Amino acid sequence: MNNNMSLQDAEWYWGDISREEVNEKLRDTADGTFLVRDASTKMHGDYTLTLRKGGNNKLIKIFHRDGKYGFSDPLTFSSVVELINHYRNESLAQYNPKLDVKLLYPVSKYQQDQVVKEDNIEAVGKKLHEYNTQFQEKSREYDRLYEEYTRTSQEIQMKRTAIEAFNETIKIFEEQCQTQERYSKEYIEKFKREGNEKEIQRIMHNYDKLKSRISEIIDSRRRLEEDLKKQAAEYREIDKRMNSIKPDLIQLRKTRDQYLMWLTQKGVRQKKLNEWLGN
Amino acid sequence: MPPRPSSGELWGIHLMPPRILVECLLPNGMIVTLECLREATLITIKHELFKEARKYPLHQLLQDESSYIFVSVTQEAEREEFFDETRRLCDLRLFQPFLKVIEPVGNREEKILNREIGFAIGMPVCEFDMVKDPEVQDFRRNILNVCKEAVDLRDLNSPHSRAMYVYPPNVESSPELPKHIYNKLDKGQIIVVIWVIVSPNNDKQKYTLKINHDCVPEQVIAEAIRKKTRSMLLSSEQLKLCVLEYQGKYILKVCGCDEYFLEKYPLSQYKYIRSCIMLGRMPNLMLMAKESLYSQLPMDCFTMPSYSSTKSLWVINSALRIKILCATYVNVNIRDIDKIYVRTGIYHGGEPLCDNVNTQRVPCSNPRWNEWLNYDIYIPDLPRAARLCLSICSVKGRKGAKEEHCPLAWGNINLFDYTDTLVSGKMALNLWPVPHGLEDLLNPIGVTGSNPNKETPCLELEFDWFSSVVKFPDMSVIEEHANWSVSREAGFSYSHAGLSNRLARDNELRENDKEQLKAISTRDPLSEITEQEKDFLWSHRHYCVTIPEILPKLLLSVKWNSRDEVAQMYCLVKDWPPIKPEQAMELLDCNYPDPMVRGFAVRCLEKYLTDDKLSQYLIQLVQVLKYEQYLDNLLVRFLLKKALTNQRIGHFFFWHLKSEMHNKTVSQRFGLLLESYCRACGMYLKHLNRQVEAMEKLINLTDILKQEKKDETQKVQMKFLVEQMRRPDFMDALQGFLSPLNPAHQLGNLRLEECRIMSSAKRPLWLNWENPDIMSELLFQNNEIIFKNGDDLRQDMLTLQIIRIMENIWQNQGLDLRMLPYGCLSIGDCVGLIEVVRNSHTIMQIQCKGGLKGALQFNSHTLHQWLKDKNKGEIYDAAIDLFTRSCAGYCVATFILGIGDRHNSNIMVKDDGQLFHIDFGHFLDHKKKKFGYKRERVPFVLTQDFLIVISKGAQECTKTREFERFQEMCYKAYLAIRQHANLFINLFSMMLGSGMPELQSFDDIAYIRKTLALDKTEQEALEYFMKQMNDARHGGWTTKMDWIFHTIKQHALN
Ligand SMILES: Cc1cc([C@@H](C)Nc2ccccc2C(=O)O)c2nc(N3CCCCC3)c(C#N)c(=O)n2c1
Ligand SMILES: Cc1nc(NC(=O)N2CCC[C@H]2C(N)=O)sc1-c1ccnc(C(C)(C)C(F)(F)F)c1
Repeated sequence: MNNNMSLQDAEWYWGDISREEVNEKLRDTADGTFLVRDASTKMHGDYTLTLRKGGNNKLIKIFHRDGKYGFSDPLTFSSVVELINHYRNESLAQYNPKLDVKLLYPVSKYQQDQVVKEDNIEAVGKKLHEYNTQFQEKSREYDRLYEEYTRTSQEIQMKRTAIEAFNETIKIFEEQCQTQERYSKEYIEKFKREGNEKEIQRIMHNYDKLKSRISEIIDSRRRLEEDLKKQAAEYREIDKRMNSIKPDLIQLRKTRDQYLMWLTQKGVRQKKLNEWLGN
Repeated sequence: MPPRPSSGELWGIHLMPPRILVECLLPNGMIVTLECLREATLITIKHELFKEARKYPLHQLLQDESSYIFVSVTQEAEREEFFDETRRLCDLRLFQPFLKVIEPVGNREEKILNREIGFAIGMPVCEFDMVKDPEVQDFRRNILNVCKEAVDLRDLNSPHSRAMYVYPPNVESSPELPKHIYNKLDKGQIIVVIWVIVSPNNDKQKYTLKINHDCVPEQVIAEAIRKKTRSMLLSSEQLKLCVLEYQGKYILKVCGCDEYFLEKYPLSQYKYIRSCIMLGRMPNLMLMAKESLYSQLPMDCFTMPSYSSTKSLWVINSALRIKILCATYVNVNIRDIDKIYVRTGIYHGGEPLCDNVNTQRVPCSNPRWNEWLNYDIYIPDLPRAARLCLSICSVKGRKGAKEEHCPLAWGNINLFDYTDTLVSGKMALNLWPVPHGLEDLLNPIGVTGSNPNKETPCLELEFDWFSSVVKFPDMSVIEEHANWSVSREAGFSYSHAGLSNRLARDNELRENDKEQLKAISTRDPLSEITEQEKDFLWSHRHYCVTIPEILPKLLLSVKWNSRDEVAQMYCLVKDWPPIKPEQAMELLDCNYPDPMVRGFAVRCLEKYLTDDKLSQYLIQLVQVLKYEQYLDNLLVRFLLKKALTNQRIGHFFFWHLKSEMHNKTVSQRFGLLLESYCRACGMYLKHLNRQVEAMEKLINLTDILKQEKKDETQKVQMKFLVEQMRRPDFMDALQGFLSPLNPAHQLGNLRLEECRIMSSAKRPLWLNWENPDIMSELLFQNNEIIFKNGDDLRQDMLTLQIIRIMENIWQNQGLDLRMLPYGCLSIGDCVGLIEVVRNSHTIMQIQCKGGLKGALQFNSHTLHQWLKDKNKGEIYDAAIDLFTRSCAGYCVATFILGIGDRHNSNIMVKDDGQLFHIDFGHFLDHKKKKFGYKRERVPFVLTQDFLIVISKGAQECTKTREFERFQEMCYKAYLAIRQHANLFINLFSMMLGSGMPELQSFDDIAYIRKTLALDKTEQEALEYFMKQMNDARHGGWTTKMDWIFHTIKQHALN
């Protein structure tokens, strides 16, 4: 719909990027974000429109034969914007009925202050360094936090196991108390009726041993349940600390990947990107 | 009641004190404290107790001690009665050291078995009896059909069939000997040695045969009979009748191990015999009467256990709507998180069946939605394997107009149960933690079903009601609907080639069509399949039968959210030609959830998968069990029957399932499966218990050395190890059991003078056993196994498996690249075994023995000088050639797989020159997932050392004729694997749900697309490989100043 529309300033021209480089750029973005890579046909020509409808990218191969540019035989378009770009205005249902949505948010290279927000020219030339240093520091913090999380998960599960073993152990010592009163009562009434007094205290003394044992085990479960409550709370706090770092860590990884193309103007040296980018 | 937290003899205690106090609760109410030895048997303790018990009140009330048994609480929270009283106290897994005296009730043999089973599977079988889930109780009963069916197939052809189960032939998959193995023979003949134990005194007698490699064991026996009775004066007619009568009265066995030649395969196809051709080794077999073997065979007795109005989906005219009610809690800081919301989606494998649907946003402290979600799908369009994938997602937006979403906890749900019933009513689902590294909002590859851990966020749902039970229609109704929709949709006019050609004419037999279906089927399984190619494949679905291995890509081209299309796909798969297993296994991964497809995949395995290949792919076939919708399925019934009729398969079936019993996502599925295997495998369960108990002693002993004794010296730890393995409870368990690495090897008495703790930080145990075979002097007099507790061995297990398949591909193409995939079995959470390679040393050990005292920088010729000293004279050229072909195969294998840090510490060489790599653990270049660079410059350190060996010591090695031959091996081998790139993608793809960090998503597997140059042509790939190897050289200007720490002297160049 213009006078002359060029090929370079288009948001979709990526050159010779592979399939994996497309996965990074098309993820969780708004309607209207698309890109092109080299076609699966070994010939030069194919441009790809990628629309997000229901959170999915539909792949539609444009078979390329002869030195013309288009969709299918015969490739008879007149501009690349008619092929891919003009869909931003009208509905995209003419292209494929599986993408009945428009195109609203464009990630613009020239809207720099919307993504590249450093004020002075000296602060910009470090945003890749600052974003990558913030990623590696907060990733290893989440790594350290996740290792406490999995470890505390195991220890908490073991305490629940040890608690169920106490409950059944206490269940068994309780039966021994109720079994002793069944048998000894027919005898404690008889050893008083038979003048025997050593035997009376031995049965009482033996029930005192059983008394002291049960009391010590219940206290041992109590101290375990007390420790379970406190570590289950320590667990919930470990989860809170991760669930607050997780959404910040996701963006820093995408932000650093976004700024991979931006540092072209402040081009940090090649092998320097083996220390200015991490190690 | 779970598995065990620790492998210790008491809760919180690794080792019982040599004498321990035991609370005893007598039946008369009295309580007796009794000091017992930790190694005391329950027989002894009960005897001592009842003598001590006379000193206590009401002592006359007790019966004889033979009328009572012990009951106690075990660390698995189980109330275990101890009928088998031969067990030592320290091996009871007691929670607290107490014992209650009770009168035994019930079947003694039944309860002894249920403990042996629960011990072997790592989980008390009483926990299964407690589950209310009808699908669990239905699986336990119904799977016994597979068990009985297999036990009959064992005892049908007794006693030969029982010998086939116990001792299955260890053969290659093909009898055809490639010509480079045939020419290693002597005009196609091999010299075998037949041994016989002639006895009143157990003397050994030798007969040396010289026979063709095609001989069946009966003919080898017959030729032995001939050579024996030639000196015995006999008429020709009697001799021809003597050989003919007694050739089938004997069997042959390998000397040293329990590998028999029980079946009529050609001799060279037996793995032991073909190996002796490769190595140039003298085969030593042992002939025994067939009846002497049938007497050893234990009587396998299998006992049946104790536990042995619907409207159609297609008439529900309504759209799918699910209710998200509320969630119990989410762990977020209300000040740092704005709101939360439940995000949903209906999936079929990995692809959504409609647009994902989100709930409204609600505050975190009050997670209640009460919100019906309406989906873009009609109830009759739901595929059989349709699922609901959901998650609770938090959102925080503190910077500008950009917003941050994050998943908190997730859960998946099958929309039909195992009885084909559409879910209805209220349903509470316990969510799962977000996996590490996952940043997506939904997780369609994770396990379906509620988190068994019920102390987690619990999301309540509600499903729609239709005033009747809704069932997925029967297969007869689905096929009938497709017949009148497959010729009503596909076959209109010719103009249907330019709008949506899924309605075109059905006879387009052009070449442009036929040659595109050929190119599509040959693309790797990870390549993008576009919307036309989906429409194009589907439009020519009826011709795809002529190229049947395109079935994976056609199945990804079906519109699974349309019952009309799916039904037609069902009829196509119903009659689909079976394809090779290497392609049917792809239909069993996470990408193909439909039952009808997986059925086909299993029918191809029943038809083409040999027991040797099933043993080759057993890892992957167990892994994909996690992707089955239900407990009772065709894949597990095929795998269970196969393990129940081949004890070599059932051994590794057990261990690989056992190995994952710590992973609570599958511990119930594998538990129920391991139970039904154990309950029916026959006598092998006993052999396994000796193995399981043997490992627990090693786990407990290594826990101590890694925890308590970590701060002690090697000499003090070694002192501790010796005294521990001499205790009676250790000598009983760690002696006389079958090596889990290879059950053909018997482990006898420990050679304690050779056992040691290895210097590495994980405290590996170097263990040595005698071989109790009567011919142990001819095979392995020593069985050496390394036990390691601390490292994950699954990568080492996978890499070694892959290496073995690469070696097969090169053998079938005439490339003799000798690999050494040593044994490596993972027996649990970061613990497993490693087979030792006798007479082999690391490159560093050979340079440390070179040498020159205090070398700092090793000389490049020490390795070649060591080989000259080990292979002087005529055997030099055979050793250099073996080093060349062995180095070449690993070079390509380590490049394709991305195994890093190849140096003198993890590359080993046998005395005869064969090289092999050890210690993998990290492949597919997964350390660089955090930095980005997948190719820089890491020159191979040992180039110059290996170049000297390959070039036989020439001064200028790069210009030798031998090195040019070496390059061609790697070039030919690399392309050979590249030609089979679909298999290795398929194998790694089957391992996605295992939980290995280097193998989480399909993007992790994508590394081998680059190393195999799958987006190039064959010539561009070879040029790419020569460039990657050229970059990875190394030469004169080496900064070699130190070898221990690798310090670098000056020349910093700054
Ligand atoms: C003699 C030799 C040569 C090479 C490289 C430098 N050279 C070639 C290798 C193959 C084919 C051609 C050449 C060729 O440049 O002519 C070599 N590389 C190795 N690795 C592992 C895989 C990734 C590269 C580095 C290992 C090991 N492990 C190894 O043993 N190597 C042995
Ligand atoms: C397959 C294999 N074969 C061996 N053989 C000898 O070590 N031998 C052979 C006799 C002497 C002794 C030696 N050269 O010193 S070691 C080995 C292996 C495989 C994988 N990992 C390892 C270690 C050492 C890293 C582990 F895991 F055990 F700690 C070893």
